Amino acid sequence: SEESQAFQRQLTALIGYDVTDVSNVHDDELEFTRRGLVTPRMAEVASRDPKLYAMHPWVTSKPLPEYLWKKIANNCIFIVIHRSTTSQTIKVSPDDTPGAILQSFFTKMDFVLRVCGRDEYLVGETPIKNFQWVRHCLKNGEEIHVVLDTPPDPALDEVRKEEWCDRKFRVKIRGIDIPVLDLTVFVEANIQHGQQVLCQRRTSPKPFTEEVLWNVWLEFSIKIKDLPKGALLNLQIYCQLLYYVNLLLIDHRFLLRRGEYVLHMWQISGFNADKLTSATNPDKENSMSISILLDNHPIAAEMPNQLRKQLEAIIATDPLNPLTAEDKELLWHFRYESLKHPKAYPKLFSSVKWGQQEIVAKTYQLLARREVWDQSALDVGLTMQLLDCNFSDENVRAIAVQKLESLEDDDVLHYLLQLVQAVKFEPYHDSALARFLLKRGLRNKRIGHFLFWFLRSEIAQSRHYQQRFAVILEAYLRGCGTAMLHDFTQQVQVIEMLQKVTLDIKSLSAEKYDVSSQVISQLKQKLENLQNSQLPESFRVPYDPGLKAGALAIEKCKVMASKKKPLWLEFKCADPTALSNETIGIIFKHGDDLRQDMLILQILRIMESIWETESLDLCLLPYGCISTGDKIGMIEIVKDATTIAKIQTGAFKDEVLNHWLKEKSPTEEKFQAAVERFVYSCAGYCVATFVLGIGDRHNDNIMITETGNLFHIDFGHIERVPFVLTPDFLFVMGTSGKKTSPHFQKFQDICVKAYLALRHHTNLLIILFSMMLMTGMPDIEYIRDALTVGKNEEDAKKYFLDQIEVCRDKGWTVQFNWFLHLV
Ligand SMILES: COc1c(OCCCN2CCOCC2)ccc2c1N=C(NC(=O)c1cnc(N)nc1)N1CCN=C21
Repeated sequence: SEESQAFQRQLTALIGYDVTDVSNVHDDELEFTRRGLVTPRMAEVASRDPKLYAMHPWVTSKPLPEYLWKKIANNCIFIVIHRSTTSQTIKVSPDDTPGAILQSFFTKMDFVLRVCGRDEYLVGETPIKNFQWVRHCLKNGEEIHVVLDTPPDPALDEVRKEEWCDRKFRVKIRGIDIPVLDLTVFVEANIQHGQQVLCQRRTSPKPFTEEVLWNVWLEFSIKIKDLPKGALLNLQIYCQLLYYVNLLLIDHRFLLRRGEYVLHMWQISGFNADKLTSATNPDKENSMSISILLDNHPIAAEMPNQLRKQLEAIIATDPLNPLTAEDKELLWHFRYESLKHPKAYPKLFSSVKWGQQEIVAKTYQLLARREVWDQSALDVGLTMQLLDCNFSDENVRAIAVQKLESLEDDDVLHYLLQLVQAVKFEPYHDSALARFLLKRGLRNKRIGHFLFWFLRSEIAQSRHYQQRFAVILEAYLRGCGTAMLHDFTQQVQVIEMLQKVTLDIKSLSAEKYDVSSQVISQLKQKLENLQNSQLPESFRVPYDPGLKAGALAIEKCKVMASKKKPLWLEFKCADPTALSNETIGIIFKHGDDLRQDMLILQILRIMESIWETESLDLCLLPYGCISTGDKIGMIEIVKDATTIAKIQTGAFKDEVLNHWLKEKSPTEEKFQAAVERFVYSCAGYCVATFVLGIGDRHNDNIMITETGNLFHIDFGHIERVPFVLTPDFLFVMGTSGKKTSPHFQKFQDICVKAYLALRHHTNLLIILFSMMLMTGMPDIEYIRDALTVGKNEEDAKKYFLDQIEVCRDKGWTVQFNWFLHLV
């Protein structure tokens, strides 16, 4: 088809990468995958309920926390329906349906209830208490506003028609070269399974010249028949490590990899997921390469008491605790006793000799008897553990994915970023994991939307994985539907337009922080310019797809007075039934790796949900934030928010935050409401902060809302202090120096509960952390020590309370020091 090519060109624009391109490839794993993924797309496409697919209700099954019950303790809920001019209020039970609500409305005196100002719908057989919008309003003291109108046509979701032996192992190393570069140098070759080195050989070292030829067969200890699926041949270059590259020994059709390869290699920055990729370096003209030859096809009682004790001990340990040789032989010998314990599984499967066919066969036999796994309650931290870089067996990874099926869409969103990054640890482009993302994204539009940007964030920035992630995007976009394709297109254009301006603004003053409004005159011109004949009438807010944004409030846009020169932008909201005028605020910023900011924010969200599970609410404020490309993207602007900094030559007054709060609080009520929140918000930011290692912060980077909510910003690259709890904060808590106050006693009390609530999920956190570093940064011990592993709840409460007081001793000391250390 001719028009099927316009489609493929529309898909390339949206992706920012071309998936038909075979210039940087050496087999067909990508194309085979493009093709393999059709089945699962089509099936979930052919499977999803058109109506609910259009209206994408954002629903949960989790109970309501006691803290939103106390916000409505009379079995009643007020919803307000809107005609066009007129409205009418309604009184409702938290267990009503939107089905049932309407009825009482019509029967008071076909159509559907939609949130005011937002694309967001109250529909489906769910009790109104279980809608997130609703729960957002209750937490926010806000009243629900809704608008009775037509269902969105499910034709708007239409999907285009698609069309489509015992010989030891060896490798010859012919040589290396690079146009430009002198120590000595050798090639180390590694047979790798899940970070585990199975066998290793080196070359002789020879002098580093632009072309280096060895002509040497490298014989390893392993038999061909014993190489396992997912084995990487890992080629490295030392002198010590300068370059690396990887190749799959067994391919996506289970064929032993044969032949001549010339492989363009990656270089080291001056251990993380980039070191694992089977992608070759695209920059063919400047990169180091290496020439290789492969010519190696069929592939395919009781327990004593003290031992069980030792055994269970090992299972009790944390992820990061390494296993002895004895521990592994122990796990593997009573592997059937081990299988009974699903927490054991990671330890057990990293206690397998992946280097032996008979064992591996045994391990498959053992995964057949899986019934205890399959019946266990879904433990996500356990499940994630089996998808990190320590696992590279398809069958082990697949039982982890299986566990994920039972997640509802609401949980998926909590884990989506980190599940998207765990695609970096799969050995083959077509994983169970990828198909799970595909499927879930297609099943639900909210998932699909974030799925898009998560993939595009990396596709647009990582040469190590763009090709893989692109194949997967294409596969999503090819099932998401015309209305969302349209949308994604509006959104991409806008983003593209707005980076041009961000970058161009920057190079008009390198660091003369005084933003002369001569610099601000041009911003205005480029925006109006963009307006009249370029910039789409309206577009979805990427970090909050409920909102559709309209036209730039050009007067309210500025450039911020930073080291970089990020854009402060305010838009009009495109929805007419919006119940307010407040502009939608966005910061576009070149200069920070916002991928890392996404990751920290996302954990932050996980922690709330944790805390939710024990009826705590720390009023974290994890703002929207998306990496769009290389060191560039968007950040959500919180309304009525200011820097602790600005509330103050390194001089720091104590009272001024409380004064600031009282001068923004009209009633005395609202001021106490504000001090309450500040304690909660603060307590939460301090705990989370501590756990992750990002509490030593300058005042620039901590803000507070007019309404008392404190929040940290900008997770750039992170004497000392465990968190920021300065005198200004203490002042507000009505205490100073050595004495105490009820507000401080409360804050201490709240920190404690917050901390060990988190410690009830020590493994989950430890994983997400370790994954974050491997896939988000360019060591982990910190966190385990900060979570105080293996301690009774008292030891811990004591620890964290000592921490509180470290900041008390210090006080301004550190804050001061940033200034001092400027000069
Ligand atoms: C300090 O700049 C911010 C705000 O400042 C208000 C000051 C702007 N005025 C007000 C009206 O006229 C223009 C001048 C108000 C709100 C925010 C914010 N920064 C930020 N964040 C950052 O600046 C930031 C920068 N880099 C990175 N990586 N992350 C966040 N956020 C996050 C969401 N809320 C805000």
